[PDB]
This record gives sequence, C-alpha cells and structure tokens, in this order.
Amino acid sequence: GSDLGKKLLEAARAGRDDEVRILMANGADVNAADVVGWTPLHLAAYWGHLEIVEVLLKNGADVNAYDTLGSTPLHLAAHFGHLEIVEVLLKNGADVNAKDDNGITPLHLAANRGHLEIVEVLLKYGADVNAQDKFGKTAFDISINNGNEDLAEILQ
Amino acid sequence: MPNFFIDRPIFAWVIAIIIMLAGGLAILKLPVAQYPTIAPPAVTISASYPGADAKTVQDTVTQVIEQNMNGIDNLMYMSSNSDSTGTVQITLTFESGTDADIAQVQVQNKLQLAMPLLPQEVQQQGVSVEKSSSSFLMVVGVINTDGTMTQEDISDYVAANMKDAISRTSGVGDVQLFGSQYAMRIWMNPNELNKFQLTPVDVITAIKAQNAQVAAGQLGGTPPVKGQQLNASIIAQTRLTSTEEFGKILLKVNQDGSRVLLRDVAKIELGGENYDIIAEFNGQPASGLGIKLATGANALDTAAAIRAELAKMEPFFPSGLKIVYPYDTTPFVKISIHEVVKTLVEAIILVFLVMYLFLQNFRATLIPTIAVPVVLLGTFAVLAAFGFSINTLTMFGMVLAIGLLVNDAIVVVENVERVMAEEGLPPKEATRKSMGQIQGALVGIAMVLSAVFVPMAFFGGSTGAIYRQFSITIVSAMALSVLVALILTPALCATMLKPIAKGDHGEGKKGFFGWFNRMFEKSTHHYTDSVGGILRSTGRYLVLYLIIVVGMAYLFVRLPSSFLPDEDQGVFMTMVQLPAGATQERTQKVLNEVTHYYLTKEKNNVESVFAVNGFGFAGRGQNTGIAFVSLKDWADRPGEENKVEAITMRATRAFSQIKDAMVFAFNLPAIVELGTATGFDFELIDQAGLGHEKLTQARNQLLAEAAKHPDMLTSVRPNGLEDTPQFKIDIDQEKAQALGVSINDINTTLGAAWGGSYVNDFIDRGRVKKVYVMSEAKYRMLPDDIGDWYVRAADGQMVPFSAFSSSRWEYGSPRLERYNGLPSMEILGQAAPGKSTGEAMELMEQLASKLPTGVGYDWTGMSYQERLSGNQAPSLYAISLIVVFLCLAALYESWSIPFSVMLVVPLGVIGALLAATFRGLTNDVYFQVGLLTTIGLSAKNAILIVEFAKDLMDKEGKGLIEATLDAVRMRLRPILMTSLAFILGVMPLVISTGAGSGAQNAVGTGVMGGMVTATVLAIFFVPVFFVVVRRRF
Amino acid sequence: PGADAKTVQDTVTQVIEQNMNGIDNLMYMSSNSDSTGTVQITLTFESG
Ligand SMILES: CCCCCCCCCCCCO[C@@H]1O[C@H](CO)[C@@H](O[C@H]2O[C@H](CO)[C@@H](O)[C@H](O)[C@H]2O)[C@H](O)[C@H]1O
Ligand SMILES: CCCCCCCCCCCCO[C@@H]1O[C@H](CO)[C@@H](O[C@H]2O[C@H](CO)[C@@H](O)[C@H](O)[C@H]2O)[C@H](O)[C@H]1O
Ligand SMILES: CN(C)c1ccc(O)c2c1C[C@H]1C[C@H]3[C@H](N(C)C)C(O)=C(C(N)=O)C(=O)[C@@]3(O)C(O)=C1C2=O
Repeated sequence: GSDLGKKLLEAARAGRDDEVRILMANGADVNAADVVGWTPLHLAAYWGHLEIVEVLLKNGADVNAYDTLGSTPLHLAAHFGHLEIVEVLLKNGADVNAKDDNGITPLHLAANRGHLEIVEVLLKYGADVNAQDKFGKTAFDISINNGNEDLAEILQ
Repeated sequence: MPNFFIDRPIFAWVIAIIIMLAGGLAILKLPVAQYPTIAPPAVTISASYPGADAKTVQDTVTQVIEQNMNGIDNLMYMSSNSDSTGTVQITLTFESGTDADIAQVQVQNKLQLAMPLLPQEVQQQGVSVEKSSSSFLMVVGVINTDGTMTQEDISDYVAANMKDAISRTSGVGDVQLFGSQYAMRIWMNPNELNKFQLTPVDVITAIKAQNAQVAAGQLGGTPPVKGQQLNASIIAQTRLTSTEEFGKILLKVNQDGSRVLLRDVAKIELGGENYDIIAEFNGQPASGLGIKLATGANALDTAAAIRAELAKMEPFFPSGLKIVYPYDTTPFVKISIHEVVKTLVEAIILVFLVMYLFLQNFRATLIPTIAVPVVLLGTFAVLAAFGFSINTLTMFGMVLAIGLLVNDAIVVVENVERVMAEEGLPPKEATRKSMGQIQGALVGIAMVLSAVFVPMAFFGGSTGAIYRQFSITIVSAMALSVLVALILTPALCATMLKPIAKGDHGEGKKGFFGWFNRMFEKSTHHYTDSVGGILRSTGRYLVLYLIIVVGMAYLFVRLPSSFLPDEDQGVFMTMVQLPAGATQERTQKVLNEVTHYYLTKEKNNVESVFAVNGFGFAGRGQNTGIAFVSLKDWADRPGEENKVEAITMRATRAFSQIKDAMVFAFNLPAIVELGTATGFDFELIDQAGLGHEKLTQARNQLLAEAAKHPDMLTSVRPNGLEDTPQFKIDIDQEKAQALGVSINDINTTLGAAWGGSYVNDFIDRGRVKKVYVMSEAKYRMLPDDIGDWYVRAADGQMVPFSAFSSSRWEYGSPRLERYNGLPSMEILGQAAPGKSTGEAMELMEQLASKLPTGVGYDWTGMSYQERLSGNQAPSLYAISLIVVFLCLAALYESWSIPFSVMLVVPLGVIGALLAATFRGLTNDVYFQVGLLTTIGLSAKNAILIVEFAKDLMDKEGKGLIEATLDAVRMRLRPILMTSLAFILGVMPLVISTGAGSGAQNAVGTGVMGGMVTATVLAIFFVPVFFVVVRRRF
Repeated sequence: PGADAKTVQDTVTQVIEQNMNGIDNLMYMSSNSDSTGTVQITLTFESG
C-alpha cells in the first residue's frame, strides 16, 4: 500500500480526472491494489471513467490485472456495459478471453446483461463464442436462458 | 393597596408568609434535572437481522415497516438507515407538544400489525419501539482489573446481578446494558461436519428437538373418573441449562453403533449474543449501564440512590470487578443549585453594602434582605404551578431574576428615604407619599418587562423550549416582585425606617461617611449642571445618539451568530475511522494508540478513556470506533490550557499523523439531548426510481458544486458511509437441482455458518438466554473457506459449496438511508465565516435545483427547527414592541411620551455588543437573554425618570426643563446604587471558568457591558429624550 | 400452556417485570406465576 497508491485508487474510483493527472506526474503506483485485488484500472473500468482508463493505460497500468477472484478490468467494463472502455482495453491488449476463477469470460458477462454492442465488439476482437464457464454454459446458453432473442441471433 | 398594607403590616406579613410557605412546599415537590425536555418527541424502531447485509435489511424489514407507518398523528418526518451489521433504525419525529406516550403507542401499534410481513428471524429477534429523544442521567462502567473476566463475562454479570436492582432504584426511568447477557455459543467445524455427512441444518434440527419445553398435562385432570385420589401436573422435557448438556446433544448414530455428539462437530461455550463491539476502559475489558432519569424525578436523589445500590452490591462482586463513573450529568445540577444559593447570598451582602454605603442605617438595610428571599421563594411556587422543573436553565433565570428583585427592593426603600430627607415627613406619611410617586410606574415596569420577555416563550420547537425556561422564571419573579413592592415593602418601610430630619443629607457626619455624603451631594450638583448644559444643546446629542444607534447596527450585524456556546462538560469524544474494509483488529490498534496518548500526554487532565470499537455515530462497522474521554474536575485542570477545547485541539494535532486512519478529538454539544445544532442538515431524496448508484452520483455532483463556493459553504459532506467491496456469490439452481441439493439447505448452510443463526432459548441459572450456531472463526474468514462447507444431497452424498456456486467482487452500500419513505442521503455543512446559515441554505437550495431529473431534497433536524423558528421572530419582536408602547402610553396617558423611554434601548444594547465583541463571544441564546434583561433594566431607569419629570409638570406646574432637571436629580442616587449592586452582583458570571461558564460568560459580559453603557448614557440621554419628544409634540 | 410455575416465572414473568421500571406514578407491582403456565402481573398507580 502506497500513500499515493491509495490516493490514486480513490481518485480513479471517483473519476477525479485532474487529480489522476497530477498523481501520474508524481509517480503514483498504477499497480496499486486494494484488499480484493483491484487496481485503479479495475476501479475506473467498474465505474466507467473513460479518460482515467486512457490515462492509466498511457502510464503502464497492467491491462490484464486480475483481482483475487481472477476478474479483469475487461470483465468489469463488459459486465457494466461501458462500451468505449471495452474498446479501449481491447485496443491496449486486454485478453478478450480472460477466464475468472469461475471460468466466466467477458463475453459471458456482457451477454448475461444483454449488452449487444459490447458482445459484438468482443466477438470482433476474437472472443471465443464456445467458451464455457464452470457449469458448461456458453454466452449463447445465457442468451436463450435469459430469453434474449437479439443476442441469440448474434451468437448464431 | 400600598396604603392598605402600610396600615396593616401584619396582614402583609401574612401574605409574605403564605408566599414563603408556598415557595417552600414547591421546592420540596419540584422535579430536579439538568435540562427540561427540549428536543421534539422522537420514537425509534430498532430491528436486527443477524448476518444480513444492508440491502437485505432495507428491502425485507425497513421498507415494510415504513409502508405501515400510517394514521399516526402529529408526525413531522420519518427517517431510517439500514446497515450491514444487520440493523435498522427508524426514527419518527413528532410535533413539539405531542404526548410522547401516545406517539409511541401509535407507532408500536402500526408496527405490531406489520410484524407478520417481516422475515421469521427478524420476528424472532423482536423489533423495539422506544422514546429515543431522552438522554442519559449517567453511565456506570463495570470493568474487571485482574484479567479474569472478558467483556462478555462482565456483561452477563451486570445483567444477572445489577441491572434489575438499578432499574428498581428510586427515580431511574430506564437502564441499558452496554453488551449482552450470555448466549449459548455453538461454534461449528465444517471438517467435522462433513466427516459425518452432517450440516448446520442437522445441528439446528437436533438443537430445536433436544433443547425444548414440552407440554404434557395432568394426572387425574378434569374431567376425572369419580373417585380419583390425586391431581398432579406432569412435567416432561424442559430446556437445557448447561454447555455440558448442549455438548451431549445427539446428532447421529453410526452403523457401528457409535454416536456423533454436538461436541464432536462444534465447540460449545457461553459467550456474547454479538461480537461487533469491543469495549475497554483504560485498556481493560468493560461493560456498563446507561441510566436515564424518570419523569418528575430528582436527579440528585436518583444519583445518590444509584450509588447506594451499587455499594450494597459491591460485597458480592467477583475479584477484579470495579464500578467506575465515566459520565455523570449530576454535578451540573449541583453546581447550578449552588449558584442560585451563592448568588442569593452575594446579593444580600452587596445590597447591604450598597444600602449602608448610601443610606447609612442598618434598618433600611434589612428591608431588601427580607423582600428579595420572599420574592424568590414565591417564584419557585409559580414554576411549580406551571409544571416547570428546577433545572440548569430555570435556575440560571433565577440568578438573573435575583438581580431584578434587588433593583425593585432598592428603588422602593430609597424613595421613602429621599422623601423623608427632603420633606421631613415621618416614616409612615413619607412611605405613603413615596409609594404614591412610584406605584403606577412599578406596575407599568412590570407590564413592560413582561412584554419584553413573554413573547420569547412563543418561539416554537427547541428554541421556544429554551427561552421559555428564562422568560417564565424572569416574568414570574418580577410579577411577584412588584406584588411584594405594593404589599410588603411599604409596610416594612412604614414600620422599620427611622425618621430623617428635613434637610438632613448627612453632610454633617464626620469620618468616611460625612465625607462621602458631601462628595455625593457635590457630585449631584455637578451632574445636574451637566444636564442643564446638555439640555441647552440637544442638537449635538441627537447627533451623538444617531452615532450610537448606527454603531449598534454595525456591531450587531458583524457579531457571529451561534445557538449555544460550547462547554467544558468534563468529557469529550475521539472519532476513529479506518478505510473501507478495515478490520476490527486494526481499529483496535488505533484505539489503543489513542488510549495510550491520553493516559500519557494528558495524565494530569484525563481520568479515563472508554474505547468503543465497532461503533460510530454516522455508521457502525468494524472500521469505526469511539474513545470517550473523561476528565478530572474542572478544579484540577487550571486555566484555558487544560479545558476541553485546548485538550481536543492538541489531541487532534497529535493524531493527525496517524497513518491509515481518520482520528480527531471534538467536544460534546452544549446540550447533549439537543444534538449538534451547528450548520445545516440536508436530505437529498430519490423522488423517482433512480436507485442507490444514481443518487450517489447526484450527491457527488452537489458536493462538488458546494466546494466551488468556499465563500458561502464550508465542510459540506455526507453524514453516511461510502460503498465498499462486497462478495457476491451466485447459487446455480440448475446444478443444485441436478445434484439433489435443496436451496433451503444451501442457504441455511451458508447463513448459519457465516452469518450465525439464533436457534432457540435455554435457561442459564434461572435466566432465559439465546442459543446461536455459527462457524468457528477460522472457517468463515476468506473466500476459499466457502468451498470447505458441504451440503448433503437427497441421495446422501456430500456436496462442496464450490460445486454449485460462483463468486465475484462488486460494490454495495454498508448503510442505506431513507427519508420520509424514500431513498435519501444526508448531507451536513455550515455557513462559511461571515455568512448566515440561512444564506448558506439558500445556495444549497440553488445548487440542489440543478441536479439530475428526479432528485429532490428536504431540510431536517436543526434546519427544520431553524426555518420555522426564523419565520416567527419578526412577528414576535413586533408584538413585543407594540405592547411595550401600549403599556407606556397607558402609564403616561400619552401617545408620544412613550418614545422618550423607548429611545433608551440602544443605550444598553451598545454596551452588550461592545463587551461581547471585545471578549470575542457571539450572539447566542444566552447573549440574547442578556440583551433582554439589559433592555428591561435601562427601560426601568428611564420610566421612573420620565414618570417623575411628567408628574412634576402635571402636579406641580413645573416647566419642562425644571421638571426634567429635578427628576434626574432625584433619580441619580437610586440609579447609581441600583447599577452598582447589579454590576458587582453579575461579576462572577463574567470571570467564571468551569461548569457552565460558556453560558455564564455569555449573559454576564453582555449584561455587564450593557449595564455600564446604559447607566452612564441614560442619566444624560433620557433627560434629552424626554425634552426633545415633549418639544416635538 | 404446559409450563410449570418456575418455568413460566423464569421465561415470562421476570422478563416482563424487568422491563416495568420507570413508568410514571407506579406505587407497586405484584405478580404470580402458576402451574397452569399462566402469569398475572398487576401494577398499581398513585391515587390520581
Ligand atoms: C405583558 C403581556 C405580555 C403579552 C405578550 C403576548 C405575546 C404572544 C404572541 C403570540 C402570538 C403568536 O405568535 C405568532 O403569531 C403569528 C400570527 O399568526 C404567526 O404567524 C406568522 O408566521 C408567518 C411565517 O411565514 C409570518 O410570515 C407571518 O407574518 C406571521 O403571521 C407566528 O408563526 C406565531 O409564532
Ligand atoms: C455615573 C457615571 C459618571 C460619568 C462621569 C463622566 C463624565 C460624563 C460627562 C457627560 C457630558 C456632560 O458634559 C456637559 O456637556 C455640555 C456640552 O453639551 C456642557 O455645556 C456647556 O457647553 C455647551 C456647548 O458646548 C453649552 O451649550 C452649555 O451652555 C455649556 O454650559 C456642560 O458644561 C457639560 O457638563
Ligand atoms: C454504544 N455503547 C455505549 C456501547 C459501549 C460499550 C459497549 O461494550 C457496548 C455498547 C453498545 C452495546 C449494544 C448491545 C445491544 N443489546 C443491548 C444487547 C445490541 O443489540 C447489539 C447488536 N450488535 O445487535 C450490540 O452490539 C450490543 O450487544 C453490545 O455488545 C454493546 C456493547 O458492548
């Protein structure tokens, strides 16, 4: 835990852009993580702060940092439907097929919440459409279980 | 009437004696307390849902109860919070004047009918309805010093052997245990369970079966076979009573005939019901009792009763156990009552000194000595009649009123003395003539003083309740004072005073007094010469008066406004706050460090630190804590350096560098019952379907905008908690159904093990107590423990929790708030220096109007009181003004002459403002009470001047200046005596340090500042006022 | 129903009695707990 590391976790969470800017100039650990293993990139992704995601990525943030249950920022961004953040992470090397401890992927999470554009973006970056979670489920299973016809059509 | 009693001194004695006996009786029967009821009645509903997160509590308990709070009368507003300690509190606040008993029973009856809608385990725990706007009389700490008892051990002892006897102690209305009685604690082991294909479900089932009360019936019960010889009750299964028995509960018979017992899969022990709070007292395990005074009780008698009871319990204490008193409001009542006595004693002495110094005979000296005590005693009798208590505020009014009774007493006797010396009339004839000169004005003065003080009783809510205490004490005192002036003191004067030869002004005596007399006689001529030359040039004095009036305006405006001044109440608090997710152990290290500081760096000021881990005021949880710091007496803490403000500021400084924690000392509110009463209290409301996240965004938006106006708003902040990481686990229904695992088993396994479960009751040495199952700590700490729990499937196979669930981190609220039934967020802040809170409120309303669609707001608490209180003030001040004028117009038979008296108001008010400003004080209720008494006194001096001046023109045909000069000459001595007596008598309030000195200093420096300028200015200005007013009309 | 007197006193009467402190004008309180499991607690108040 860093002095500035903690300050950065908070600023990124709060989306205080100007503060994050200053913190970057000062060398605040971009790889700082809280108790559950979340980085500022994790936090920015969760709460959907796009500029901070971009600033963190310019400053050497681990794009594929996983938390203590193995979830990545792409998981969070996909899950909470932040399309532009999803795109940015992918452009910066996010593992499109990252599995968390449950074998859950970003495609699973996006399909489960009915995020069609994000599902499309993920498929475009090579999301494995046949990937199965710990229960053998695919994003497609989720779609028809949820009764989402549009989504199902997308995944064939 | 004066004439009536001058001829009937015995009849006047009889009235005085009746008044004294009525006063004496009242003192016996009068409730004694630190404060009257001041806060509006508030009822609180408390529920607890073991192992529940905040959203669970809100959505299965809080919303249901809130939706049933209808048809209840005089409700102002309702507010609630639900948090992740499994707790909800709903507070309903009622209009001032509501019967608190009716309010409570109406709330509890609506609740009673919502119970069937609540979850089972919440019904099991019960839901309490209580009056919460009541405060603690004292707190009794119970500690163990020899390391033999845990705080659980102590709490159980107190509940079993102290609480009830204290509850029954005379005068106590309520007792609260700081902890719980023992519970039977079953600490499950998931490895041992799985080993035998058992689960918490089996553990709960076995316990409900083998720890129970079972009805049977009777032998030879009715209706019987005729000829039956005995009738006897059958006793069957009764509840378990020991850990040994619980350990021996049967869970399973193995195939080899071997037996699985509860002690084979769990650790059994007596322990707490909850483990959220860790209480220490100077580092040692602690418990205690919060005690409240019963209605109409005597706080001093109750305190002594409580200590007497504790003493007779002491012989039976186990070793190491010690009673300790970290909070006792009872000193303040004692100090207050003593002040009333000390003030009465000092006034009698001062009046003796001043009467003798000027009148130089012991007889005149006696009359006030008699009259003042009589009036004061009768004042208690009226307080009683009106249902007031002897309390800090009423007693403080008594001290002020004593100053007023002294004034009346002196004025009546002085005038008889002057009339004797000037006319040579015998005591009786002179008393008649003297009373004839002042009696009308005395009644007018009584009317005018009432008009000033009474309207303040009509401020609403809290503010009125505080002013009421003063205005009823003060207005009663001077109504009785005038009454004694028209009945007793004339009788006393006519019978007790020695004759004075006409022309005898004592200039012939030798020694100090002969000198003083010649000097004061010369001074009176120099004075009248001055006034003569002043009245030769009234133009410049009108100018000087507009200057004073202007300066008053300026001083008044720039004086900072506060409601009540802080006090050094002998105790203060230290907030401790650790980041989200911070654990109980970490908080304890900070508390320890904090406790180590006070016992070290404040060893000369600090008696004890009561560290409460797991408790905060704006949110409970493992990462918040409070240290209650108790001090030695104000006597052992000499000077400003060792008073609470100094100590706290030093403490907050020293704690600033504590690493990962927010730690700061701060003072109690002046009246704990009333709450903070500083700045504003603002509610942001989800008026549509926005939800928690969208309301947080709107909150943040408003907080950022508040921060852009540091010029008008300072410290605008949430009163609640921020979202924190939480661990979301999804049960997969399909996989459970496919494995033959029921959801009820899964969910009961998870919640019983990780959240703990209240199974049923047992009896421990004759007291009924709870039974809880829960996992031993080390099997419910981390996410990887989740997979160590197993559930038995229909087919008998044991299935690890990991087989049918998945988990992820997310954020959520550890404390959801609601206001008037809607999601809400409470925001506190204050006006920046130089600005009024009302102005700060208006901006908040303006920023609020720019928030996203569907976000509303409301004002509550102090801000609610502030608003409706602020809308009266103008109407009340005008009514006062009008009535004063009408009384004066009646008194003088004139629409214009009242103006010459009313003009004196700035003359005293300017002094008050000057003294306050210089001494750095503020305009608060005690200052305002001081402004009123300052106005009244200067009003009184002016009234008698104008009365004499006018009477001389009317009765003796004297010219305007002639009459004015003569009046002012005649009133010089009484004004000086009367002002000297009062300045000296109010001195101790000004220099007072210690108990209640904040309040004392406020009225003291105001009333003394005001008395200096009022008497110096009035003796020159009211002659001017009277002349110019007369001329103009 | 079914409780002996000592049981109902321990689980019922004492529980209620210990909450009957601090009621206005309470002169005295008496109760009984019997073998039919029924308890009666009577609170008597100042004459007016
Ligand atoms: C020596 C004898 C002493 C006698 C002193 C008697 C004083 C008694 C005065 C009490 C009168 C009621 O007191 C006051 O009445 C007025 C008129 O309805 C109320 O109503 C007031 O409220 C609104 C608030 O928006 C004002 O804008 C409005 O001008 C005014 O009517 C006040 O809210 C109430 O506090
Ligand atoms: C108990 C408090 C004791 C306070 C003692 C402190 C002294 C306070 C003095 C108050 C002022 C009185 O001072 C009084 O001023 C007026 C001026 O208006 C003087 O009056 C003199 O000058 C004015 C013009 O300047 C003339 O019109 C007037 O005819 C002339 O005699 C008086 O001679 C003087 O006595
Ligand atoms: C807040 N306060 C004055 C104190 C101070 C010292 C303490 O030692 C304690 C408290 C609060 C009390 C409240 C009580 C309550 N009750 C009277 C049984 C209670 O319902 C709970 C609870 N969390 O459910 C407690 O924490 C509690 O058991 C507890 O352990 C406390 C406790 O230990």
